[PDB]
Amino acid sequence: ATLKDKLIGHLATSQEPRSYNKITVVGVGAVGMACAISILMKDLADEVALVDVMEDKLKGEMMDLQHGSLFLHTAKIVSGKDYSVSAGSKLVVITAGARQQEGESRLNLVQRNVNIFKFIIPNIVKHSPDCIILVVSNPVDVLTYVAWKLSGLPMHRIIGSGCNLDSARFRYLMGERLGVHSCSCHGWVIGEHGDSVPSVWSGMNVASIKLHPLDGTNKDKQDWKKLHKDVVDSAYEVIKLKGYTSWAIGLSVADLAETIMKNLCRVHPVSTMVKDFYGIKDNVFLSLPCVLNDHGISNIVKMKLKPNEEQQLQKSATTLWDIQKDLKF
Amino acid sequence: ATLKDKLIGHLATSQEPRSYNKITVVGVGAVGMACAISILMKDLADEVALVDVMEDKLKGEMMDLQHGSLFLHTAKIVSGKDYSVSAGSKLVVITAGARQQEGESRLNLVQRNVNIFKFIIPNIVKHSPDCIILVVSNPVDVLTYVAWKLSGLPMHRIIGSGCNLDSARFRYLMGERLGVHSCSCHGWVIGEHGDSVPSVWSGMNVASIKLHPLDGTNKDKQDWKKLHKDVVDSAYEVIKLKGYTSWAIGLSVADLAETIMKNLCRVHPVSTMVKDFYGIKDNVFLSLPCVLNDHGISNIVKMKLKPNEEQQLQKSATTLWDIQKDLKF
Amino acid sequence: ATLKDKLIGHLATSQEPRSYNKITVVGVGAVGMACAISILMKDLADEVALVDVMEDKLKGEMMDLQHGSLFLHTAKIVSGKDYSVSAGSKLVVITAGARQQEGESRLNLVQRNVNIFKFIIPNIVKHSPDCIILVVSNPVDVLTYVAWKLSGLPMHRIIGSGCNLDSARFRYLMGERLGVHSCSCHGWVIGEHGDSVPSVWSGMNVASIKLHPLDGTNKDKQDWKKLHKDVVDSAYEVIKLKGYTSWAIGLSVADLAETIMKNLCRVHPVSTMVKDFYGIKDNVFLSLPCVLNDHGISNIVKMKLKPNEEQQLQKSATTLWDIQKDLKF
Amino acid sequence: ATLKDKLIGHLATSQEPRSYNKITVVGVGAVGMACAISILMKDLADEVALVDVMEDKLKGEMMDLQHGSLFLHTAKIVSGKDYSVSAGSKLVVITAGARQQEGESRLNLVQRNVNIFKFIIPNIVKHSPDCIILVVSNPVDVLTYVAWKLSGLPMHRIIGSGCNLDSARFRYLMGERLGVHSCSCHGWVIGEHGDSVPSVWSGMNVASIKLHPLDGTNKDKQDWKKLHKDVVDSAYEVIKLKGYTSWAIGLSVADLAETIMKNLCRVHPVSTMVKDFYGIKDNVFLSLPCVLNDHGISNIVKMKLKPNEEQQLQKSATTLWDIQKDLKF
Repeated sequence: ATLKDKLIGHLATSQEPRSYNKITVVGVGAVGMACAISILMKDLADEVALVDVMEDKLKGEMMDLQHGSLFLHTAKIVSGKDYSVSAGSKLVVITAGARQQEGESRLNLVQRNVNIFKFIIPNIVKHSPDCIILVVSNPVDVLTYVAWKLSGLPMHRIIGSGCNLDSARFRYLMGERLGVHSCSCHGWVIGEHGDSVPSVWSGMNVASIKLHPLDGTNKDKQDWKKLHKDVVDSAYEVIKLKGYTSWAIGLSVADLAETIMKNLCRVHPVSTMVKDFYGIKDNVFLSLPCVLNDHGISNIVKMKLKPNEEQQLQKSATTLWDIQKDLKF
Repeated sequence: ATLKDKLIGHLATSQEPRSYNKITVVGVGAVGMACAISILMKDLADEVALVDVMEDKLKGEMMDLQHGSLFLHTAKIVSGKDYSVSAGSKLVVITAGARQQEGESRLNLVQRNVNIFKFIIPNIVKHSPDCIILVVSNPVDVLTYVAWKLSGLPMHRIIGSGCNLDSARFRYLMGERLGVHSCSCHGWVIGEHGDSVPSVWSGMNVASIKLHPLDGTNKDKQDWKKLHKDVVDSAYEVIKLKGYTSWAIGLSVADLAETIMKNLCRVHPVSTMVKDFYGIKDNVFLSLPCVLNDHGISNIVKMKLKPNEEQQLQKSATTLWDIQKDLKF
Repeated sequence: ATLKDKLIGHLATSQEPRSYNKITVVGVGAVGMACAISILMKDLADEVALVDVMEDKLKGEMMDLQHGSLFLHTAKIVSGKDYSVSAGSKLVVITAGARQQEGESRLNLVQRNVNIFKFIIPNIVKHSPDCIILVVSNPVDVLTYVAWKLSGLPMHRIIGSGCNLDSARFRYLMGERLGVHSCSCHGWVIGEHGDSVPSVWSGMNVASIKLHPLDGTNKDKQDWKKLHKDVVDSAYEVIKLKGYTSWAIGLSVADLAETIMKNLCRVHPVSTMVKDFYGIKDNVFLSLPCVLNDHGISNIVKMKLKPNEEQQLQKSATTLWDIQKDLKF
Repeated sequence: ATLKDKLIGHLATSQEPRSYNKITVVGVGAVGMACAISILMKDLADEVALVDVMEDKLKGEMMDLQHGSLFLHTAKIVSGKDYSVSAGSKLVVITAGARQQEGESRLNLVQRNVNIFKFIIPNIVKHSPDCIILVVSNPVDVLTYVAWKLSGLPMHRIIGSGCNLDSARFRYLMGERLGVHSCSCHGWVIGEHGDSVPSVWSGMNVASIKLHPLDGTNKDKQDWKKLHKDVVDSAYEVIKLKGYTSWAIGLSVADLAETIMKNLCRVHPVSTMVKDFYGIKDNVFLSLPCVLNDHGISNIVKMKLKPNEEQQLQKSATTLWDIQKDLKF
């Protein structure tokens, strides 16, 4: 004598409710909502759980998203302040962090994040024993290490956003300059995400044709080098203009989630453990071209760098290991 | 002796550059960026031009989006303060408006928008003679009329967001209550978008089964009516929580753009000219189920409303026509 | 000293290879290859295994498909004569059957299929303990029962193609006649798939508007009834013309696989156990609007049929139960 | 007093029906139906017209496809024996040809096709003044030239399937051998489609890493060369097995149609006019990496081939120009 009872019947047999391609997003900031609507519009997960400390914002973010249910293909969207809401995720994207202050040292900024992360990550793993973690949070190479360390996960289930977006930018900028789509242009920015990102000049090509062999070359002087500077700059440009970044980043991450979720074995410049790779001896994460599948990092693509390059590589590893003087102040 | 010249050759024959499924978005606010990334993730247009008065924000919004080029299928993204940037669009989405103030009258709020719109819309049509306009801006029924009036477009090329999102919400809320996806549940909120939205109780169904016939009925008393109140409420809920709305709205609009762009002849509850429909005698826009194709509104779905219902319909038309005392103060 | 060894390195940690959204197709005929390329183009499974007895055809079908790898998003395609190739599937689509001969009785045609199925289905379940089965094979209602019976699966994990495609056809034909897309038109053909399919005249509508109330009505005389006859006819038309059916069927099935795989709770007219539903007392499968999720049939949509209708319903159940005099000749 | 009249009303203003992203397929064989369902499942056109001489087969092919309307996003599917049905297409895919007989000379096989094509292509262009033509028909390089010649189209609006699928195969086979997805592996088969296809050993790479530099090299002896032989062989393998090819080819072509239709400027190894490119002096079509947009071939990617390679290139051009002794017998 309920509408529901009058209109929906039952087979004699049934099985407890279920989610198998669950994904969780931590942080409902600009990066987090951006990451979350790109996964949803991509139909990568049969469940998306949203987790932040900001009650109100979380709930409202959650609702905005549910109201659009009709337009999507993800059955269940949820949000929680509590981590148990994330219980049973395939993949976790972390986008929560502090942003670096007036007179803040990279050491002190990294410490602040360690103390937030101590509360996030341990709870993630306990609710999600079989998850893979994807760290977007900047500084990414150090926050990746931290996440690694705080969780207790096999190193292959710990991935850093790293240098994917930067490469996506480089490829864009080649493309504009060359007149071909960004996806026909191929170049790789690897190493330590940011100012200290190495641009593999010698891997740049179109159709299989090496720019380097054609332009007479190029690395040292006659405007092309520029292409790397506003890859890193044009990024501050954005902020100076809009007051934050979200869109390209979110998309970048759905790109990663599709590979992983669809078990593709697609090659991405992501932040990995590069220990005893290119003469690096300690526990440092930086970008290298990795194959990804559903269990995280399946393999590494061994570039053949110049010394010039691997030298630079090593200077990041040192500089990062140095910071790794963490656990308090 | 240019890399570009060394690497890209030419056929003897070629034809001036081209965009045919161009879409333009006005306003790079929360609604506008939301509308813009849903169209892009949907691959509805071979060009997206972004237009706002806020230089900085526009440029940076534009860039964020371009950097993600690799991840999309839209060849050209652009932004301009100038309207000529929008030159040649199939569809224009307007999301620019004033938000209603302390002690603001719906009359005075509508006037403020008339004076902004005087600068937007006339320029749109001159640059885009064959466009269709889609108004998202609230109050939508009145802003639709204004856009109609300011442009000089056939009435069928002027559409209002109207009551689509509200219906999408109603359908969601049925769904949660019934245990079926929002897309198997069917109900329609029509009329004047907002508090004065009519819920067609008698069209509600699942598989073809009318709830009304089953629940003994329902319209007047025993909790179901609720379903309409937090459809309109849960909307303020969102704002009170997040401080704005974007996500469900953007998705809502891509839903509309796909129909139009793909010439589908899909039925949507959108804001149209309802003049001499349901005994309405003047130049008022409200929601009715419309068929859409690439030329805007192809037809109207003639509901069979009760008087109770059409009465309510008429009270909006009156109330709106009343406001239509526009052009200044 | 292998290219592979020179170019691909390893993290110290890794985990055995994996497929989680595996789907298997039995039969590489017109229906089977059609079903198989629609799932692939839909990105519903991270593995598709193809199974037939015809070695050659299987292998070549398999290869055609792999060669297109670059164009898809399914990581692993395989084929086997052996059933162990299907080991670990979420969903199994069966499209293998005999086609009915000169002077063949529905009884004798159903028997022939029982003897083929004895070899297929038992092996499916042993390799795939947690699969759901989807029977496309005609006669579908009886072959569904057989599959049910031969496997030992909970009744909810046994689905019949049933009346989905027929409904899809009815909706098409309404649409052409009405001028609206087939997805805005809503009508339901249920019951026993084929000549004996009941068209729920009274659920037909557009936007929520019941044709029945508008056309003065219609069920008995003034050309509309036709709409049901060439729904069933236009189907023989096809064969008489092309020599088989594949395209609409395959698409129909991907529609079903998406619901199930994405856990949607979407309502489909599929062949289910209708025992003690509409006064049916025995173990007969026919179509009813079902909600589907990842565990097969989650619920039934209780239509409110007329006697005229449920009578017809009962005449199928009888006629089918009669055939169910199976196990040999 | 028509249901249609009782239920669908009108705005006072409207505009004649319309298709803007129209695509036409010639030939409803295995290649043609394969090409046609991949475009449809891809949502590349708001209209698909199907053209063959075989009445029955055409009609039935057409119907199969329409019945699935509900499952797609293309508004209008049509078929005609007459070419006016194709009136107004953006793109035309030709898949009609003769298949080469017992004791048939490539000269005589090419002549047979010239006489079929005389009836197809001239009519295409008259109904579709602004179309681009895409030839799938084998021998592709010669049939492309013929289509070029019979139509009177700018050379950039005449494209040959060429060497795309072959490259897609090579990439697959690298991938299986390397353990990375076919889309992270990059190699190019260019030149004259088939046995005489040149494999650019020196452009092969993963992430930007040249296999050639790593394997010590490879071109001449130690099993890798194989990779090219069963690229061309494994193709006969398929036929010997299945009795034809369709699937990988169709997908291949949707890949091309997406680029063109979405104006991407994506680089494809397609059959173009290579006249005075690599010391070729006459009117011969072969594969080169081309940028494509909506007007056909926008540019050519100038590889830097070895003589060994360009020599081979020239031997095709000669051999093809030789055949070009066409117009009768």
